[PDB]
Amino acid sequence: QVQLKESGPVLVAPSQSLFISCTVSGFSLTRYGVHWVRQSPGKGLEWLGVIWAGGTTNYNSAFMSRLTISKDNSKSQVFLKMNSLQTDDTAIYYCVKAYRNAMDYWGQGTSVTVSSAKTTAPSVYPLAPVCGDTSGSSVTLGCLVKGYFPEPVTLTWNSGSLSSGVHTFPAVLQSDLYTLSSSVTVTSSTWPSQSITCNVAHPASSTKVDKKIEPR
Amino acid sequence: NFLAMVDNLQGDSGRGYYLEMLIGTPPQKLQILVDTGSSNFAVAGTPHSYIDTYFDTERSSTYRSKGFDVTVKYTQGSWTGFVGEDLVTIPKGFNTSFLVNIATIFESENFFLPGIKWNGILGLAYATLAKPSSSLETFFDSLVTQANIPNVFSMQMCGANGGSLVLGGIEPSLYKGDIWYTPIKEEWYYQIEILKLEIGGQSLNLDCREYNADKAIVDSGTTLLRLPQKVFDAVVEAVARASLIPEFSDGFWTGSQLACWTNSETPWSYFPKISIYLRDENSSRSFRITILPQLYIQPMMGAGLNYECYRFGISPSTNALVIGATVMEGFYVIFDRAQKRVGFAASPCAEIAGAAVSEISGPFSTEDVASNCVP
Amino acid sequence: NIVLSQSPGSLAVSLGQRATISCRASKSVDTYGHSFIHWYQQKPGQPPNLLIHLASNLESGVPARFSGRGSGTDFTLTIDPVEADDAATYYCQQNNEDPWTFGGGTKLEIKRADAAPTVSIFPPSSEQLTSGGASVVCFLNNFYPKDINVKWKIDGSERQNGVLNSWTDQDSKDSTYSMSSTLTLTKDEYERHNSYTCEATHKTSTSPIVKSFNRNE
Repeated sequence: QVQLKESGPVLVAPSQSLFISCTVSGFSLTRYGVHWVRQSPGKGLEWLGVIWAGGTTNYNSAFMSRLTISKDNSKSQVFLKMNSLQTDDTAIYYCVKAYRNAMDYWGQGTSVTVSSAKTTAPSVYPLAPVCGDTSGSSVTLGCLVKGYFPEPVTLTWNSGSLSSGVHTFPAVLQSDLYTLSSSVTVTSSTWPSQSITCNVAHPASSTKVDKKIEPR
Repeated sequence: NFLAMVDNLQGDSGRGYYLEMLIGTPPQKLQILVDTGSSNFAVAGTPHSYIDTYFDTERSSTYRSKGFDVTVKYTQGSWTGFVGEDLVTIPKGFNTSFLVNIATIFESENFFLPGIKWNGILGLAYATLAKPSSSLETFFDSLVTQANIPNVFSMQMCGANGGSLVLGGIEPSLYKGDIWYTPIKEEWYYQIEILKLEIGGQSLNLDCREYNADKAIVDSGTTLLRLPQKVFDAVVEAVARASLIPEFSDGFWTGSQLACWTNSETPWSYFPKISIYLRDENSSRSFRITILPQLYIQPMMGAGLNYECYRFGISPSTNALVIGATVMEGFYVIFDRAQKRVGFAASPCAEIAGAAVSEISGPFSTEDVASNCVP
Repeated sequence: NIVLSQSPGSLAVSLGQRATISCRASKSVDTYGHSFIHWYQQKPGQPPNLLIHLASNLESGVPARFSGRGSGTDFTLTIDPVEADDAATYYCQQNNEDPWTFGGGTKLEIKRADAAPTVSIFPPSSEQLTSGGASVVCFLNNFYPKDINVKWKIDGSERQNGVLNSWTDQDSKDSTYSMSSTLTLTKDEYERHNSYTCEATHKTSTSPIVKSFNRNE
């Protein structure tokens, strides 16, 4: 089974250096090239470069001034190093397996934010229904994740066990901090008979928080 | 004497096969494009950037003005000239001279192009295409009438280094195996009926009317195999499905890079054969002309190098399906005007490193195709 | 750089119908009769994934509903018949010349039956109130089409400042959208008023859907 996994700094200061590794499994770097692609709202998908089986590299010329790709076949790892960072280098960075005359397997991507700003962990607030509202045939609960930086956070309900009827809303940036919310809808027979808890992880700050939803 | 006509053409597909001719008294020597897609004999009559010489009427004692002009338009290119008549000798063919109509070009657009070696054109199609009208007798009709030769000519292109134009018949030394004949559907261009195209043994599944919808013609004046847009797309789609292109890797990281090859390596083994089915003179039967990748993935470079760069010899058309030099280079082609038919035989000169680059085979049945594919 | 321009930016197609999207290259992408351009699907929260290799070769395991056409500079991707799972952004990508480049993408919206939102309102949590902040959250869940308006009212008067809105991507299964709206106030202002209201106007009704609470009731 082919897999690629990026690991990067979630946050890096401008003009500092970006270093991302790609650990691969299910195929060999002695046989296959690996590409680096990034995606941002401002610039969309951009192909950065590739390192082929024999160790040859080809780069997107717009980046050649400051990008180096390398690998270590014996560690099943490919590396990306980019210098002279600008804030529009903020993007999701993917390593991608070569395949025929294109690309097949992508890693999940690692979010890289270029900013001088400090890391701030979120406040996680449980949202229970209005006190005294009618107990209908279903019930919606929520979790509010407020005042963090940078992206991303991961949010689950009941450690990822509860996934039916969940809506997790994209973060929106306000006064240099992010906020996101998630809702989950379950039957009357489910809650509050059962415990329902939002789990929020924010890698940049090393925080992991659980908030049980309690009736008001 | 057909043997004397062997190798009377020079040139290549890319810019034309041409025949040397002597015109007027005393003779002026010109180099004449062989064109089965038009019906006028015309020569440069004034200087042009892309020609070395031209025909000067005032230096020929036998030239006569016919008193009118003419303009001819091709799919690309056009010219305007005066019309007269003069005596022509074909040194490699007919040592007696014969009188022919001649248009002397003084104006042109996109006709004499850089890289050509010809300064005139020999329209070998039917009178119905001649300008200003069909009453301006064609060069070949004058020839047949005056040299009293059969109303037949045949062409072999050896560029797959010249070729041969055999005026008056067939030369046995120029082919191997059998001649297969397809009826001329309409005597203007050499219009023939195409029943099916097959790519690597898979038929395209287009209505056969798609191949003829405008017309399918054999045209020595066209370089490429030219296919109406819908047909072209179906071909290149089938070619992508049947090819086995190398994957990108060290030293090969863009599609453009596929064009050039080193170390005697070639692109040919990666690509499928392409076949055209034509109705035989017996209506219930068809035959197949087949080109290999060697003829449609075409070497480009000047001599003296140890790599080669290739180009695709198939292009889209708006209208016609044109069997141009790409295909004709694989076959001895017989324009049998006397019996309203076109013949094909495999050319012995269509060989690279010993091996055949084209095939002909039949018969096949027409039971599952309409009785007429020309709409 | 070869530039790839995709059109339209967005297309809405009904389930069971045909979708056709276009990619135009600034220069031919063909070499040897082969078109070095490829199509990828990107579902929300996933990387792109190759559907069609060399303009027209369907990738093994991709459903036959997907097909690619074209040569030179003009290419199309056709999905027929469109299914709910097809809600995604599609990208063309060329590598006839370096650098490899991608088109700007086309988002395919599945045009399901119109549906009114399920609306829920949530008072500030006590934990937030302890820290002097007060956010009121309204969820407008599982509606179609995406266009929707939310109005916050405090004691019957409209409030515009301090509202943050976020929409989900179109759901893969039910083809709806959802939207979250959060009005953030100070604790002291929150505690100066009684009734909090979020009103949702959507094309599915002439009258807004109203959800309300009274504080400390």
